[PDB]
Amino acid sequence: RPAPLTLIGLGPMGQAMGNALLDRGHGLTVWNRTASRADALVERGAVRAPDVAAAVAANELVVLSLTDYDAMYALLGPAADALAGKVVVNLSSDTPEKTRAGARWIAEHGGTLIAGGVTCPPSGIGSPESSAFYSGPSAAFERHRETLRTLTRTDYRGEDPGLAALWYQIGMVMWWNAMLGYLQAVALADANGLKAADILPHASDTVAGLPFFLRFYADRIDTGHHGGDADRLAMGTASVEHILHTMADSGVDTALPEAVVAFFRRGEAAGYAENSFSSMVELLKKP
Amino acid sequence: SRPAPLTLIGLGPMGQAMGNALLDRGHGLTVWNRTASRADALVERGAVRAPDVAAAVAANELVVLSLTDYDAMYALLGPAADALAGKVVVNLSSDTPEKTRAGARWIAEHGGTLIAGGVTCPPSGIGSPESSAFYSGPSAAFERHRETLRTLTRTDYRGEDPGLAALWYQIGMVMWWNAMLGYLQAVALADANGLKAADILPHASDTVAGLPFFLRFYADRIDTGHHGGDADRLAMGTASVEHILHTMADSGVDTALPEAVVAFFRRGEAAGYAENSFSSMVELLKKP
Amino acid sequence: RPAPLTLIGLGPMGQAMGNALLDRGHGLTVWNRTASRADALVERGAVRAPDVAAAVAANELVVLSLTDYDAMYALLGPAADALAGKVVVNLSSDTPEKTRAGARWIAEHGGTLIAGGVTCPPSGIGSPESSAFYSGPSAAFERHRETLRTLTRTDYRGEDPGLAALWYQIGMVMWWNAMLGYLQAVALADANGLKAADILPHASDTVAGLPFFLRFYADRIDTGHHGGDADRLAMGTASVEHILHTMADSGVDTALPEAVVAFFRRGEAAGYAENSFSSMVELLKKP
Amino acid sequence: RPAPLTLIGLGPMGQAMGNALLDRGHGLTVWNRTASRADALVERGAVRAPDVAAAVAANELVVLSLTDYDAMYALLGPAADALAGKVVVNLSSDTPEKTRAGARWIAEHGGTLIAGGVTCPPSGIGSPESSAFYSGPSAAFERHRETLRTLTRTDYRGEDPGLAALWYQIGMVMWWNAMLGYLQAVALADANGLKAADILPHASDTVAGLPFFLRFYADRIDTGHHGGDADRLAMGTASVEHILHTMADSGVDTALPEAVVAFFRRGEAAGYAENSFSSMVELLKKP
Ligand SMILES: NC(=O)C1=CN([C@@H]2O[C@H](COP(=O)(O)OP(=O)(O)OC[C@H]3O[C@@H](n4cnc5c(N)ncnc54)[C@H](OP(=O)(O)O)[C@@H]3O)[C@@H](O)[C@H]2O)C=CC1
Ligand SMILES: NC(=O)C1=CN([C@@H]2O[C@H](COP(=O)(O)OP(=O)(O)OC[C@H]3O[C@@H](n4cnc5c(N)ncnc54)[C@H](OP(=O)(O)O)[C@@H]3O)[C@@H](O)[C@H]2O)C=CC1
Ligand SMILES: NC(=O)C1=CN([C@@H]2O[C@H](COP(=O)(O)OP(=O)(O)OC[C@H]3O[C@@H](n4cnc5c(N)ncnc54)[C@H](OP(=O)(O)O)[C@@H]3O)[C@@H](O)[C@H]2O)C=CC1
Ligand SMILES: NC(=O)C1=CN([C@@H]2O[C@H](COP(=O)(O)OP(=O)(O)OC[C@H]3O[C@@H](n4cnc5c(N)ncnc54)[C@H](OP(=O)(O)O)[C@@H]3O)[C@@H](O)[C@H]2O)C=CC1
Repeated sequence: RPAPLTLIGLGPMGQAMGNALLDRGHGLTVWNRTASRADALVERGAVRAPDVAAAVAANELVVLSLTDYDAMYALLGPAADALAGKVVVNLSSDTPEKTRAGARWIAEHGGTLIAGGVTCPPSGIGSPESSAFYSGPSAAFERHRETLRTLTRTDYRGEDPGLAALWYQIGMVMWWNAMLGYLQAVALADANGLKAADILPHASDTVAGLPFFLRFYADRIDTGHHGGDADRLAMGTASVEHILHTMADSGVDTALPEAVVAFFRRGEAAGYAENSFSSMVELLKKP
Repeated sequence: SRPAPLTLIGLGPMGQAMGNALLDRGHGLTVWNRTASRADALVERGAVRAPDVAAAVAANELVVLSLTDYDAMYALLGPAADALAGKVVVNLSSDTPEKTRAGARWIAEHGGTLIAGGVTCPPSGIGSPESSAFYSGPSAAFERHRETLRTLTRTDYRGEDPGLAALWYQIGMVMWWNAMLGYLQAVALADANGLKAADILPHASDTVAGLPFFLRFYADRIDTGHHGGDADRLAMGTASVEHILHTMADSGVDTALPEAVVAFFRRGEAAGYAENSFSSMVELLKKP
Repeated sequence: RPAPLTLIGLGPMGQAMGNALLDRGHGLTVWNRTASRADALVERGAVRAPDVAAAVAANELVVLSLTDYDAMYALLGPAADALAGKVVVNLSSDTPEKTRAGARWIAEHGGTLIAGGVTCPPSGIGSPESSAFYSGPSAAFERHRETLRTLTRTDYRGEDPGLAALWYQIGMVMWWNAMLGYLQAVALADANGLKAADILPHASDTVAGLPFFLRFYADRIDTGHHGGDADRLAMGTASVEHILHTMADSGVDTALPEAVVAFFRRGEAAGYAENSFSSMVELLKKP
Repeated sequence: RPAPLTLIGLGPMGQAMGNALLDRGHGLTVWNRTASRADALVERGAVRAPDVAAAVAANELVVLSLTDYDAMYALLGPAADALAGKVVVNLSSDTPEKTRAGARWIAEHGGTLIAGGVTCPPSGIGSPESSAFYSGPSAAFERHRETLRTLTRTDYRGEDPGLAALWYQIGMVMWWNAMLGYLQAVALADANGLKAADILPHASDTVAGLPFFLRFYADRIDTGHHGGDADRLAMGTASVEHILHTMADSGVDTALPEAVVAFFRRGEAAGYAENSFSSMVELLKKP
C-alpha cells in the first residue's frame, strides 16, 4: 500500500519522481523554490505545501532532489528544529565529505539522513532497469525502501552516508568524460560537414566496445601488469597529439585535448613510454 | 581464387596481429621491422623476412604499414622512395587528415598510390568479423586490394579524399581516450577508497553500456540546436563535475584532468549557458 | 565482499558460470547429474555437494543452468520442502507461462524464483560486454544482484517472472533465424567451391548492416507505414524464389527456403504485393 | 568525364540510381514500362526514351534495374538484334544459371552482359560505403567501371556472370532470414504490449553479436568440428520449441517457428542431438 511522502526539488529528476510516485498512488506533498514547476503535479493530485516547513511536517519521509547539499541547508535551515523524527532521503549529488556533513546536520536537528545517488536520467525514473545507490542508517532505509522502489531499484552500499556519493562519483567521472569526448567528436564532425547523426553509428560502436577494454585493463591494473603488449604509451601520446592537431586544423576548441596531451607527456616524463597507457593510473594515485 | 601476397612493414602490437591473421588465411607475407626480433615468430610461421625495407617494398605491389605516425613512413620508405612507383601503400597509421593528405601527395610524387586506413579495433580484434577499419583514397586501388584488406577487418570506405579515414578515426578516438581516461580516474578514486578495478567494473560497465542511449538523445538535439534544460541544466552538471574534482582531491587523487572539466563547464556558465543543457557546450567547441 | 552461492547445472553455460564465480572470489558449492562435469571446478576450489538437497541447503542463493524448467522439477522436486527461505535464480530457457509456473511452484515450497535469460555464449560469462534479463520479486533480485553481476550485466525487466523469458525468446527468434540463414549460405557456398571462410567477410558485412534496417522498419511498423517506397513484397517474393532455386540448382536442401517462399506467397495472397515486406507483420500478429 | 548511359527499370533502386547519375552530371536516358515512374527523373534533366528500342540505341551502356531476368527478355527481346556492341549491366536478381542464360542470350545478339548484385538499399545508392558484386567479361566491365562507381563501389568476382548472382543470394538468404526473425520478434512483442521501438535495442545487440558466431562456426564447419563445446543441438531444439510455444501462447503465427523446429528434429533424428547445431549443415549440403 503506497505510503505518503514529501518531495522537495522539482527539476528534471524531481518532476519525474513526482509523476512516478503519483502513478503508484503515493499521497504526494510537493514544494519547489520555482512554484510553477509544481503546477502539473498538483493538477494530477499532488498537494502544494504553502512553505518548506509545511512540506517537511506533512510526512516522515522527505525526499530531496537538489543540485547539491548547500541547497538542502538553504531550504531546510529556517525550520531545521522541526526536522525531528523525519527521514530525509537526499538524492542530491555531492562529495562523500559534504554528504557526511549533511548527515551530521540532519542528526543534530533530530532527523535521519539517507544518502542516495540516482544512476538514471529523468526518463528512467519508474523504470525497472533503473537503479540508485543508497547509504546511511540501515533501519531507517529499510523502513522507507518500498517507497524508494517506486523511483528506482535500491542498491544499499553501507551505513556510511558518504558511500552512495563515492559510487555515484566513480560512475560520473566515466560518464562526463565519455560525453565530453562525444561533444568534441560532434564539433570535429561539424567543422568537416558531418552532423551528429552522421557520426552516431561510429560513436555508438566506439562506446559499445568499451566494456572489453574495462575488463582487459581491470585485470592488468589490479595485478600491476602495465606491459606494452597491446599498447605503448608513446603510440597513445601520438594518437592524442593527432586528436589535438586534427581539432586545431579544423578550427575546433583545443583546451580539453591539450589537457589530455599534457597528461600523456607526464607519463613519458615518468618513463612509461614503452608501458601501457594504463601505467598512468600510478600518476593519478599521486596527489 | 587464392589470398594475394603482400608486404607488411611495422611489427608492433597491431602489425604482429595483422601478420598472424594474413598467414592464418594463406597470404604470402613478406615482413620487415626496425626491431628485427619482432618478426621471429612470423618468419617461423612461414613469412619471408625482407633484408632491408627496399627489398620489402619491391617484394609486392601491396605494401601495408602499421607505424606510430606518418613521419615513420617517410623515415623508412624515403631512402628507396623512387622504387615506390606502381606500388600501392596502405598506411594503417594514425595521423592528422592534413598529414595523411601530405603522405598521399609524397607517395604520388614517387609514382605510388596511398590508401589511408584507420583501424578501429585492438590487436586482439585483427582477423575478427566484428572489427572494422576506415578506408579512404583512390577507389580503383582500394577496390583492387580490398579482399586482402578484408582479412584484417571489415572495410568501411569513406571516399576518395585520403584525409577522410584519418578524420573518422580521430572522431572515434577523442571519444575512446576521454572515456578510458575517465575509467583510469575512476580506478584511482576507487583505489584511494579500498576498491579494486574488479570491484567497480560492474558499475563502470553499466555506465558505458547506457552511453548509446545518450548519444542518440543528444544527436538530434544538437543537430536541431535544441539545447533546452528539460533533461539537464549546465549548472547541475558544473556542480556534478565539481563534486568529482573535490571527491578526487579529498581522496588524494591527481586533479589535473577534473580541473580541466570544471574549467570547461565554468566557462560555459560564464558565457550564458547555465540554464541550457550541457549539450550547448558543443557551441563553444565548434568552429564558427 | 564476494558472497557464497550454489550452482546446479554444469553444462556449457554452468561450467563457464562457476568458472567466473571462482575467479571473482565467490564460495561456490556445485552439483551436476553427470558428476564428471564438476571435476575441474572442484580442483579449482569448488565444494562438490554429494546430492541435490545438500547443494540447496549450503546457500540461500541457488543458481540453475538447465535445458528447461522441467529439469528444475526433476532436480529440486525430491527435497522441495527444504526450498523454504531459498532464492532460486533460474537461468534456464522456457516459455513465459512455464517460467511463471516454476515461480508459483517455488513459492508453494516457501522459496522465491528469480527468472533469468542470459544473452551471451559460455565464452561471454564473466565479460562486462554480456547481459542477462532478470524478472521476479524485486527485493530478492536486489539482495542477490551483486553475485549475479559476476556472470553478466543485470537487466531487470520487472516483477513478472515471464518477462525475462519473453525478452529472451524475442531475441532468440532473431538469432536462430539469422544463424539458420548462415548455415544455408555455407551450404550454398560449399556446393559452389567456397568454404565458410571465403564467404565470412560478406556474411559479416550483411549482419553488420542489419541494425540500420531494424531502425528503418521499427518506426514504420509501429506507425502502420508499409508503403513500397524502399521495397515491394513482390520483388521480395522473387528474391526468395531466387534463393530457393539457387539452392535447388546447387543441390542444397530446400525445406527452409520453401517455408520462406510460402510466407511471402501468403503475403501476396493477402493483398500486400505493392506494400513493403514489412506488411507481413500483420500476418504474424495476434488478431 | 561523366559518361552518358541508359537506365531501364525505375522502381526503388532505379529511381535512386537515376538521381545519383544525374547528381554526378551523367547524361541519362531513362525508360520504364510504367512511363509515369520516369516523370521526376525527366523533370530533373533526364531524357525520356519513347521506346525501349531507342533507349538501348542511345548509349553503349544500358543499365537494368528489374525484378528478374524474365523482364530483360520481355523488354529487350523485340529489338534484340540492335543490342550489338552494347554493354548491358543487369543489376537485377536471379539465379546464377538464369543469369548465365541471360548473358548467353545477349552474347547471341552481339552484346555483352555484366551481371550485378547491389548489396545496398536505395538510400545507399551514391554512398561510398555501398558496394555491388559484378561478374562477367572483365574488359566490358572495366570499360564502364568508373560510371558504375557513381552508384556503389565495384567488387569484381570473376568472368562467370553467375558469380555476382551467387554471391548476392549467399548474403540475401542470411538477410531475409534475419529480417523475418525480426518481424516475428516484433509480432511476439506486439502481443505482449511491446512496440518495435521497445525491442529495437535488444534486437540490434542480438544482430551485432552475430559476427562472433560467424567466425566461431566458420572455422569449426570448415574442419568438420561439430562438438557440443559451446552448444548441443538438443538444448537448441528446446530453445526453438520454447520460441514456437511462446509464440503460440501469445497468439502469433507459428508457421516459420514450426519450420525451424522441424529442421532441428531432422538433426536429432540423424543423431546430432549431442553435437553442435552447426552439425545441421551436413543435412543441407549437396550429397
Ligand atoms: N538531471 C539528471 O539527468 C540527473 C541528475 N541527478 C542528480 O540529481 C540532482 C537533481 O537533478 P536535476 O533535477 O537535474 O537538478 P537541478 O540542479 O536542475 O535542480 C534540482 C532542484 O534543485 C533546486 N535548487 C538548486 N539550488 C537551490 C537552492 N540554492 N535553493 C533552492 N533550491 C535549489 C532547484 O530549484 P528550482 O526549481 O527553483 O530551480 C530544482 O528544483 C542533482 O544533484 C543531480 O546531480 C541524478 C542523475 C541524473
Ligand atoms: N595499439 C592499438 O591497440 C591500436 C593502434 N592503432 C594504430 O596503429 C598504429 C600502430 O601502433 P601499434 O601497432 O600499437 O604500435 P606502435 O605505434 O607502438 O609501433 C608500431 C611500429 O612502428 C615502428 N616505428 C615507430 N617509430 C618508428 C620510426 N621512427 N622508424 C621506424 N619504425 C618506427 C615500431 O618499430 P619497433 O618494433 O622497432 O618499435 C613498430 O613496429 C598506430 O598509428 C596506432 O595509432 C590502431 C588501432 C588500435
Ligand atoms: N549454450 C549456450 O550457448 C547458451 C544457452 N543458454 C541457455 O542456458 C541453458 C543452459 O545452457 P547449456 O549449458 O547449453 O545447456 P545444456 O542443456 O547443454 O546442459 C545444461 C545442463 O542441464 C542438465 N540437464 C538437462 N536436462 C536435464 C534433466 N532432465 N534433468 C537434470 N539435468 C538436466 C545437464 O546435465 P548433464 O551434464 O548431466 O547432461 C547440464 O548440466 C539453456 O536453457 C539454454 O537455452 C543461454 C545462452 C547461451
Ligand atoms: N529494393 C531494394 O532494396 C533492393 C533490390 N535489389 C534488386 O534490384 C532489383 C530491382 O528492385 P526494385 O528497384 O526494388 O524494384 P522492383 O523489383 O519492384 O521493380 C523494378 C522494375 O522492374 C520492372 N519490371 C518488373 N517486372 C517486369 C516485367 N515483367 N516487364 C517489364 N518490366 C518489369 C518494373 O516496371 P514497373 O515500373 O512497370 O513496375 C520496375 O521498374 C531487384 O531484382 C532486386 O532484387 C537489390 C538491392 C536492394
